[PDB]
Amino acid sequence: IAGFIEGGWQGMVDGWYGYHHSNEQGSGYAADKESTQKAIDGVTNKVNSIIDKMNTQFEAVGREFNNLERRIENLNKKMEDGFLDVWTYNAELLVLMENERTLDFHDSNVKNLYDKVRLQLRDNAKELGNGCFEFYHKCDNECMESVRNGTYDYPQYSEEARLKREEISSGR
Amino acid sequence: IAGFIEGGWQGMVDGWYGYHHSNEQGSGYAADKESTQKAIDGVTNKVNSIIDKMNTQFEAVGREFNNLERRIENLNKKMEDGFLDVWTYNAELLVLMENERTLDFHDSNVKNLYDKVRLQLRDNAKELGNGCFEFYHKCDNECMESVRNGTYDYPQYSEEARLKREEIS
Amino acid sequence: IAGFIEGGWQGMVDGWYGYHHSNEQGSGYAADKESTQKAIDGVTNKVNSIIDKMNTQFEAVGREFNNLERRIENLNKKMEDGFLDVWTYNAELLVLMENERTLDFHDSNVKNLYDKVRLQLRDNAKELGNGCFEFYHKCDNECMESVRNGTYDYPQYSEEARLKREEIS
Amino acid sequence: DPGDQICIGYHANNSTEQVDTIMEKNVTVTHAQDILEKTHNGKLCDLNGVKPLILKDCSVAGWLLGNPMCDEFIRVPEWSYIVERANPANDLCYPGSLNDYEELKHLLSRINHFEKILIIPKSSWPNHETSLGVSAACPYQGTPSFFRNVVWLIKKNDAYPTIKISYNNTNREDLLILWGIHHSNNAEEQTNLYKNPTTYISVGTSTLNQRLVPKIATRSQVNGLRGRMDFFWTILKPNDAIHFESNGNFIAPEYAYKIVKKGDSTIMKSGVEYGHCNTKCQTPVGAINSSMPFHNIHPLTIGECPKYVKSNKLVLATGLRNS
Amino acid sequence: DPGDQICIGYHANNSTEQVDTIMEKNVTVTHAQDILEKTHNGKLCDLNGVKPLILKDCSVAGWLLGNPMCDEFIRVPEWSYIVERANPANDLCYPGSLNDYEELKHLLSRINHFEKILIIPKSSWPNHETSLGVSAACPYQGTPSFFRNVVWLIKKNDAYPTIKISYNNTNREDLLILWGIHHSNNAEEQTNLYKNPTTYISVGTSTLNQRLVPKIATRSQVNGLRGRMDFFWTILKPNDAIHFESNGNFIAPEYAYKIVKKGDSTIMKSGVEYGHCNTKCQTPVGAINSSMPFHNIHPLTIGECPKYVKSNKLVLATGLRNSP
Amino acid sequence: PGDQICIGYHANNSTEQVDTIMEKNVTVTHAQDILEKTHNGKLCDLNGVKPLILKDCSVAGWLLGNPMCDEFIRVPEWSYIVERANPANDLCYPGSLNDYEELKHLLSRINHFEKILIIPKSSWPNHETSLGVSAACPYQGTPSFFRNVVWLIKKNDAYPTIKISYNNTNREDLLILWGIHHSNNAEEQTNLYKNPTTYISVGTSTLNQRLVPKIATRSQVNGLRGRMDFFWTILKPNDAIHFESNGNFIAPEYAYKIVKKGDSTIMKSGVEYGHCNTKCQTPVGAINSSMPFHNIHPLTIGECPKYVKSNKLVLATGLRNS
Ligand SMILES: CC(=O)N[C@H]1[C@H](O[C@@H]2[C@@H](O)[C@H](O)O[C@H](CO)[C@@H]2O)O[C@H](CO)[C@@H](O)[C@@H]1O[C@@H]1O[C@H](CO)[C@H](O)[C@H](O[C@]2(C(=O)O)C[C@H](O)[C@@H](NC(C)=O)[C@H]([C@H](O)[C@H](O)CO)O2)[C@H]1O
Ligand SMILES: *[C@@H]1O[C@H](CO)[C@@H](O[C@@H]2O[C@H](CO)[C@@H](O[C@@H]3O[C@H](CO)[C@@H](O)[C@H](O)[C@@H]3O)[C@H](O)[C@H]2NC(C)=O)[C@H](O)[C@H]1NC(C)=O
Ligand SMILES: *[C@@H]1O[C@H](CO)[C@@H](O[C@@H]2O[C@H](CO)[C@@H](O[C@@H]3O[C@H](CO)[C@@H](O)[C@H](O)[C@@H]3O)[C@H](O)[C@H]2NC(C)=O)[C@H](O)[C@H]1NC(C)=O
Ligand SMILES: *[C@@H]1O[C@H](CO)[C@@H](O[C@@H]2O[C@H](CO)[C@@H](O[C@@H]3O[C@H](CO)[C@@H](O)[C@H](O)[C@@H]3O)[C@H](O)[C@H]2NC(C)=O)[C@H](O)[C@H]1NC(C)=O
Ligand SMILES: *[C@@H]1O[C@H](CO)[C@@H](O[C@@H]2O[C@H](CO)[C@@H](O)[C@H](O)[C@H]2NC(C)=O)[C@H](O)[C@H]1NC(C)=O
Ligand SMILES: *[C@@H]1O[C@H](CO)[C@@H](O)[C@H](O)[C@H]1NC(C)=O
Ligand SMILES: *[C@@H]1O[C@H](CO)[C@@H](O)[C@H](O)[C@H]1NC(C)=O
Ligand SMILES: *[C@@H]1O[C@H](CO)[C@@H](O)[C@H](O)[C@H]1NC(C)=O
Ligand SMILES: *[C@@H]1O[C@H](CO)[C@@H](O)[C@H](O)[C@H]1NC(C)=O
Ligand SMILES: *[C@@H]1O[C@H](CO)[C@@H](O)[C@H](O)[C@H]1NC(C)=O
Ligand SMILES: *[C@@H]1O[C@H](CO)[C@@H](O)[C@H](O)[C@H]1NC(C)=O
Repeated sequence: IAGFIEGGWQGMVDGWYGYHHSNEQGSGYAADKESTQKAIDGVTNKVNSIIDKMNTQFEAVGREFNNLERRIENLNKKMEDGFLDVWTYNAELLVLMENERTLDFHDSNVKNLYDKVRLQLRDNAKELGNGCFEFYHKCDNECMESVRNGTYDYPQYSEEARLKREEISSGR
Repeated sequence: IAGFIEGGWQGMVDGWYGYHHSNEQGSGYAADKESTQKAIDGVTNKVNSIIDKMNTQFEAVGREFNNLERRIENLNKKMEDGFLDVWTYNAELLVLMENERTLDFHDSNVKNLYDKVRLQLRDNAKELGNGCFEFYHKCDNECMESVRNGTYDYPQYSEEARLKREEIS
Repeated sequence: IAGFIEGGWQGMVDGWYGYHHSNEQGSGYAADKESTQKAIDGVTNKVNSIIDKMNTQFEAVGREFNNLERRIENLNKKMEDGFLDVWTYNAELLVLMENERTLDFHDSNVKNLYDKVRLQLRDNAKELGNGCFEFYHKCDNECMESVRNGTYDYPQYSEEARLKREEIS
Repeated sequence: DPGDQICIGYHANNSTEQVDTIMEKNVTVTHAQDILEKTHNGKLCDLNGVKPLILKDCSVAGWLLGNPMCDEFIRVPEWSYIVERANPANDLCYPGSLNDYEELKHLLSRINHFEKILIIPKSSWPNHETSLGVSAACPYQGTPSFFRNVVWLIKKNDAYPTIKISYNNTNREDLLILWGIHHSNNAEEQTNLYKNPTTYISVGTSTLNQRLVPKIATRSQVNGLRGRMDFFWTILKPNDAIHFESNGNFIAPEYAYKIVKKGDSTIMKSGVEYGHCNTKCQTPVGAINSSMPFHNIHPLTIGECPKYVKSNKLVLATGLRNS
Repeated sequence: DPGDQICIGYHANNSTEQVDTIMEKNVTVTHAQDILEKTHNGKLCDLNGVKPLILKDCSVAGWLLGNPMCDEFIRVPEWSYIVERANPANDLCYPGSLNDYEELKHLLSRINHFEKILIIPKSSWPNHETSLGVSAACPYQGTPSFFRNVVWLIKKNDAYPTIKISYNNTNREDLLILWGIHHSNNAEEQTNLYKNPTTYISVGTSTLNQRLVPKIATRSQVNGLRGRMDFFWTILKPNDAIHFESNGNFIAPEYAYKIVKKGDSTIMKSGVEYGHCNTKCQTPVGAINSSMPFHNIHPLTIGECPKYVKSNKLVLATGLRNSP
Repeated sequence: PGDQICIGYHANNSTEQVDTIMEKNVTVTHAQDILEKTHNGKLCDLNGVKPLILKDCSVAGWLLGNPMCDEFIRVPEWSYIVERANPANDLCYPGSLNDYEELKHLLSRINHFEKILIIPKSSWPNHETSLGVSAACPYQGTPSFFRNVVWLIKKNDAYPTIKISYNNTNREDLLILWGIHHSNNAEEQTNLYKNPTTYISVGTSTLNQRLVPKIATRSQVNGLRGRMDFFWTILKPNDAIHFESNGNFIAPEYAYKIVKKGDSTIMKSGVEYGHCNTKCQTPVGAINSSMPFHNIHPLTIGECPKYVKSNKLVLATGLRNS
């Protein structure tokens, strides 16, 4: 299973961002609760802000001018069309800008999760370039969980990782 | 010969983003077609969206009130000046905000292209800090194209690089 | 900032972004004057632009319509309320949008500052995962300046750093 | 080849919802939310709990003056807005005009309390004929009739004594009072109806100083009648009195309307049926929900409504990119 | 022998074009695009294919009533907007007024069909003089004259019989009909022109019921005359009839205007000449293009126009940051 | 280990909070408010010109010269007009002033204002000039009348026809006011003007007006069933106004030299004047014009920030703080 650089996971059905592991105990998916919940809060606030910050009051819109008051009727027409153009232009552009902001917001969160993992593993693992890391050592389910939270023990596996790193690079 | 850290390349004129190979066979420039075209289609949409989303209808603006209709004329003045202030304020800030985004959009594309090559080469080359990689192995013009078109074969030169990595003191 | 630095230096009072060092000669803070000045100038421009770009002209708003001009008065009421809603909505959302970008702008600057130091040091120092680098050699105050100045001399310490690496792992 | 691996990725599902960004068009996302209101219920509802006043095929003028083709038992004591039709079929049946009509319609658009009362009974004119003022222009059951709320006074015994009558508003509310003047066709018709060649109508209150003179001239037939009747109105504040003086051509008040106004509204032109519903925003084609900030239904709304835009969709991306 | 290298870089050229950002002013870029319309052709053009009605030295009131000093052509049966000057030279040779003038000007700003026709020829008045209704304030070729589309009726044989006339609009289109009343200066002038001391004018349609009475009083001299002539207009719908009744001071209609109206426009005050061009947006200083969403030329626009802004520059950066 | 270098950023003790699109109440090191929220609570000069403050008089009562009005015109120029809630001194004799709203709009901002005498009472040698007196217009509990206008009455049971002219030789526009009196009945009409049927003809280069009294029964206002309708015109320089009447004429005595260079509006406020200057005035007080938005009052005069329905507009200028 590839990672974020390739596309989304249909197997991730419990969160927005998360992990997929593959060891000798099998594979599986695990979502990052904190970054998923905070992202959901931010998008929820953004949508609510766009809706709740609009001020509306009572207005009675009609046509109460006779055939010898056409100049005033034209003034009403110019005002109504002017407000139509202002709201139409602002609403279309605002949605386009905020949609771009939201999709860029998702990309940053995924990269931050990737960079947190890459810092822990250091040279104990190899970056495949698809969003995945191949471990230069055996990483069981408890080891995988230590990467998902921030408790990965680099010096524990460094000796094993070093031996297997040289074999791969020498062509063995 | 500089990289992105220094500045732009007047030599590269066939694209927005690209490479500059320098092996024993000579020097030259290359342009990444995909990221330039993807970025070109981007700002083109942004320019069109700012222009095409404007809704316009027929309007007739004149002064059609007599000397005893000054209150109604004042209402027209306040309406016209009000829409003048709204459009002037929004148009200028929109240009300022979108120009900032467009320039930042270019920085992200350059960094992503550098990071793509960095992942491909890994330790087969050396990061020089100016935006260029120096190879630990002989990389010919076909070897350059593998980096550019994404088919760089790391294990082909893995042992050659490791001997040059180790023996260099 | 970006899941990287816990952040917050009460000791740093002379700049927005910068460094902290610690060696045999001692420790201390040093603000990066370049990034701070560009950020201060940039942010100052944003606040001024949001304020300066507003066009204001003379207007007199009163209630100048008698009891048999209620249709005209309702026309004025609709115009005033429409402009009240346009400005209130635009001002509220512009502040929310720009406040988001300004805070993201600050994060972008600190991340780039970290990357420039990492770009210089490379294997001569070890990333600690909290925004700090641990040198593999002896870096005096003159050496620390070169890192802050962006002109760190990697070849000077590469051989000594490599020896200290293998004396650990 | 593959060893132990850990990967970073994100949610994808089967959704086909599409949003647009400033730089890309038709981007598929996992979840999206539309902020544009596009649906109406196709009924005329109450506005904030108050029923509208729906004049079926009558106009405000015909309804007020009591056109016999209008239901006179219309008993809506309070309303939030008035629904006329595009071209009401029952205007002033006898040709003429209602003075300051548009301002009167705006004044009556929303009324807190509305009650018709009898102020000047037909027994108040002992020296004039009160039952001979009927016309074929205002038929009822086919045969001639007249506006129900006003009296068309006629000469009695070939005499039209000068009228001097005043009404003092002893009620606690404002009174809407209507009266009219009849422009006759010629001298012979003027003498047949009122016996006085030169006539006048003077109306006086604390703030009203009116003097009306008939315009006797040749005119073309409208509704089969060459004469005209011009109607006027005033709001008689409590404890104030209205004074009438006329020696002919006087269309006297009989019924007035106690009126209490506590807000302004407008007249809606629509043929949609009443629906026994309620809404905060009413449009000529139906009621709409006012939760979303924008709508594209109709510009002639009453109430608290989203801003009207010329747009088909305003959909925000609230999920991740799908592929 | 030297280590081979691969580098990452971006485009730079010799462009000096600059844009502004929210945080940086005066930023040089490789390419940029303006979205502000800042030019105008300096001519008066057709609007959506329809040529405007240009009154050179005449106001609308003088053009309608037929001021003899207004060199007329009456070649335009349709127009999109009316071009007047700020101070038209010939408006009303005999001093007076045209009632509801501003509303009438709004009505005639855009006309789909316009054709002057004769509705009441001077033969219709056998018992009134039709050749003496003439003034020195309305000269033509050195001879006293009058408005050419109305007739100033005068007593004949020291008699002004009561006029009772009627006209039915048997045409298929609306009819614009104008008439007026003459305000005398004293009793002697009243009986000289009309022989009747107390006079009136009765005008009636299905929608109009008007009675006018002269205001014989002392006034200031305007254009050499102390009298006044107030003019009125109505739109006679097809198959409707207008009724006139008068015993003096009547400025009777002679010519009316067959008029068809679909759209609405306004009146433009401009001295710039016609240029045999076409546009979708016209300003008093010249026509402008409507491609861009904003413009700063003029606020008094007619047509489908960009939004008027108080800005001198709106450039969108499309290229990259540049160091030339 | 040893020899570390770290990357960090500024933090301080600031508790200032701003709102963003995705997060609420984000504490920052420094902030900036762009919303004007305060007023000084006084009426000030508008761009260096003092307003015209009618204390207890309306415009009509001030112009026509209500005998109770203290029409101080110490200010020959004003930028706007301040009216209070209930002016005691209004049209004391019941009636109206034609085009009053347009007249008040015209007088809102006046560059030059001077009251001058154009027709002295000596000009009516065959009419009574001192009996034009009414209890609806008291002076000290004693019946009186408007001071700038004269109510002419018959003398020796005769009201000879009036034919007077005035020519504007003042090089400035003149605001002239006059009126017609509507009597109550036939006997009252002859007891005042001796002529049962009367008229007023007013003529200028642009005005052709004829007025006839409307005898009718009306309700008592200020103790009187009679009415007076007042009219005004602006007399251009070198132009003349011609009056002709045979009864019910409220003849002008004083006029006003007028120079108008700009427009304003009437402000309704009870606050006091405070010897200050401002570019934006509100009925509750003056506000500064530096900020782009304000929330004080919608009825502003001057160059003002955009009025919004917001209580807080704070821009984040510093770093996030924790
Ligand atoms: C003269 C007077 O005050 N009459 C008074 C009348 O008084 C009689 C009294 O003559 C008789 O001897 O004994 C009677 C015993 O009951 C009685 O006392 O009483 C009637 C009944 O209430 C009063 O209406 C009447 O008062 C006058 O009435 C006028 C209308 O009829 C009018 O209202 C008068 O008010 C003035 C005013 O002060 O405005 C009087 C002014 O002198 C007069 N000014 C001029 C220039 O003529 C003015 C004017 O008539 C009207 O404003 C015109 O519309 O009216 C009021 O005194
Ligand atoms: C962060 O990740 C680490 C690494 O997995 C978690 O610690 C480890 O948790 C596992 C699962 O509970 C522990 O294994 C279990 O231990 C007990 C004790 O012998 C035994 O009953 C079970 O059979 C099983 O092996 C493991 O010991 C533990 N390792 C430690 C603590 O060093 C840790 O819990 C994670 N933290 C959070 C907050 O999620
Ligand atoms: C102005 O002239 C028009 C046209 O002559 C007059 O309208 C015409 O009026 C006559 C009689 O009222 C109509 O004749 C009737 O027509 C119907 C068929 O539609 C038939 O049932 C009747 O027996 C009768 O003959 C005629 O149709 C009608 N024509 C039009 C075009 O409307 C009009 O009345 C005149 N206006 C005035 C004010 O006199
Ligand atoms: C109303 O009063 C004004 C203000 O004085 C009058 O305007 C002036 O009228 C006089 C004659 O009435 C004009 O005469 C000029 O006199 C000198 C001296 O001979 C001469 O140099 C000039 O050629 C001229 O004739 C004077 O131009 C004129 N002033 C202005 C500024 O127009 C006006 O005439 C009076 N109206 C009436 C009806 O009397
Ligand atoms: C209408 O009638 C009311 C009630 O009769 C009159 O008001 C009274 O007026 C008298 C003096 O005439 C006062 O003493 C009473 O106190 C008043 N009563 C109330 C309840 O106001 C009123 O004047 C009449 N309106 C007229 C005559 O125009
Ligand atoms: C990619 O580059 C390699 C190395 O030069 C070459 O063999 C291969 O054909 C290239 N592929 C494409 C699609 O250009
Ligand atoms: C309005 O919203 C309600 C739920 O609050 C929904 O049931 C109803 O169908 C909506 N009506 C329209 C016309 O959108
Ligand atoms: C740069 O901005 C300054 C601000 O003072 C302005 O004067 C100058 O004109 C700008 N540059 C150019 C090339 O116009
Ligand atoms: C409009 O576009 C034309 C054609 O590109 C150009 O010649 C002209 O200058 C532009 N501006 C005008 C007419 O204001
Ligand atoms: C922000 O803080 C204020 C007071 O400091 C409080 O009233 C408000 O509710 C807070 N906002 C949220 C979203 O909790
Ligand atoms: C306006 O600014 C002044 C100083 O310029 C300040 O003292 C005052 O508080 C501000 N606000 C007012 C008058 O509402």
